[PDB]
Amino acid sequence: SVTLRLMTEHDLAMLYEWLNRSHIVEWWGARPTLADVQEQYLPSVLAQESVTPYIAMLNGEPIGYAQSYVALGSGDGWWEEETDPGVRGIDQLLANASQLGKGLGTKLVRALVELLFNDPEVTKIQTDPSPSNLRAIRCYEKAGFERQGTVTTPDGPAVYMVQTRQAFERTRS
Ligand SMILES: CC(C)(COP(=O)(O)OP(=O)(O)OC[C@H]1O[C@@H](n2cnc3c(N)ncnc32)[C@H](O)[C@@H]1OP(=O)(O)O)[C@@H](O)C(=O)NCCC(=O)NCCS
Repeated sequence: SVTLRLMTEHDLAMLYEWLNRSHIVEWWGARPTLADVQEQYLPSVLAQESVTPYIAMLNGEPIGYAQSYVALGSGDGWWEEETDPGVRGIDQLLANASQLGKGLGTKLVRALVELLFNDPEVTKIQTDPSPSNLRAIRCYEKAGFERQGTVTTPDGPAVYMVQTRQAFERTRS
């Protein structure tokens, strides 16, 4: 089973290594220096953009990184049409290339979705994989997200996917 813990400052050097692995570099929104990671992913810095970092754990070992964010609190250009403060967005990665395509990502996303719905004010979860990122799209579908359509983001077009609280209630059983 995959669990999630808050990321700390002590995880930054580890995250730096992960973010420079080829399987991560090709998708993650490119090759950050250690200083880049320390300056941008420090939990208190991410907090300023309403972003919460997590480390995914499996059998006592860190296996991935995830982020949740309040869409309404995102930076300029991001989710500019949003009006609901209950909307959360997610992003995630698996650290080890050998562990890709084995269902661990789906387990990670499911764990993150459950955590977020334990915030009573949360109404809906969104994700924004790029159209080219078909593996991520299928992962989110397996985790209970539904493709809505194409949206323009500051990083380019994305396949906008959502999972509502009601949908989670009906499938969690
Ligand atoms: C996205 C990510 C977290 C998904 O985790 P994962 O464990 O690899 O995904 P899962 O094994 O749970 O599911 C992958 C699904 O995608 C499918 N798939 C893989 N490549 C595909 C492709 N090119 N086209 C269509 N489907 C594809 C697999 O068949 C599998 O579905 P299945 O169970 O029906 O066979 C992981 O691949 C990852 O960290 N990728 C690199 C970073 C990244 O892309 N981050 C997300 C950015 S939005």
